Amino acid sequence: AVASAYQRFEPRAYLRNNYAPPRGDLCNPNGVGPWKLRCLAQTFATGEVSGRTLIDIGSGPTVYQLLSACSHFEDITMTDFLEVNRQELGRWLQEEPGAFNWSMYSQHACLIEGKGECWQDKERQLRARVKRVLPIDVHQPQPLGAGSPAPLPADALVSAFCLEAVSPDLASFQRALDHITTLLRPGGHLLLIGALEESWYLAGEARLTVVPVSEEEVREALVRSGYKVRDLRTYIMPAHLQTGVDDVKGVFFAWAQKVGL
Ligand SMILES: Nc1ncnc2c1ncn2[C@@H]1O[C@H](CSCC[C@H](N)C(=O)O)[C@@H](O)[C@H]1O
Ligand SMILES: Clc1ccc2c(c1Cl)CNCCC2
Repeated sequence: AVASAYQRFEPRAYLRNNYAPPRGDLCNPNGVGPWKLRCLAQTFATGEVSGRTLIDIGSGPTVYQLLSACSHFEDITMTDFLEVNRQELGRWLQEEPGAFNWSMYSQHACLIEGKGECWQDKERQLRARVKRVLPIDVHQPQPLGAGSPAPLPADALVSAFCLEAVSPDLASFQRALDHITTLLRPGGHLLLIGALEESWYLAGEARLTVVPVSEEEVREALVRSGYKVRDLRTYIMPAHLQTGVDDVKGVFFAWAQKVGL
């Protein structure tokens, strides 16, 4: 019942604790930012993750997870439990007042994708291909929605730092993976990112309990959920990026594919 803890969840403080210097300074290439962006880039660049519809589970108030993704899917669905986040996403989608500045990220995305595109173009392609920001709950068998405006089955899935942060144990985690997995077509791809062996992280007045997980657990889970792991990489949190906003030890990136058998 973590749900009660997220109610105090402050998006502005969250973003600040994870997407501002030092973690949000994409200048140094040995950072979390460059790494996550690079994993995403390299994956889609293989051109094996392609389709029409794509869904991002547990978007929170961030967009970086779709900068490279938007290029390959015309219909995109952002999601998240807290409306405060859904609202925060909007301010950025609609270029509204005081939205969060994702420039540094957009630029580094264009830098890495090396397609020569400028960030405004990419940011515009994202805002364009993002259709709706739908409320979601990974704990429901039919993940938030009985008859959602979201095209199902989505041709692809993307989740960053969600599962481990809304599940109290490795069990709910599996159940949570199973759940969202139902939205993914039988050959669809899943790009999952998460915290490795972390157990808590601040976000303003709120204090979230998370499930410390390992690469092998994450793997076994993807498998035990019906996926065929294609790539599973792990970033180890450097010292300078270990502030007091959480206790993450490292970060994982998984390119999973729903077995078509
Ligand atoms: N039951 C639930 N189902 C889905 N998302 C949930 C949830 N409970 C909380 N969340 C959302 O899970 C997110 C974890 S934070 C990760 C945010 C974003 N992906 C970025 O990469 O950082 C929060 O935005 C929180 O609101
Ligand atoms: Cl870089 C980066 C980005 C997002 C998140 C973390 C890290 Cl380490 C881990 N701390 C908890 C919030 C999720």
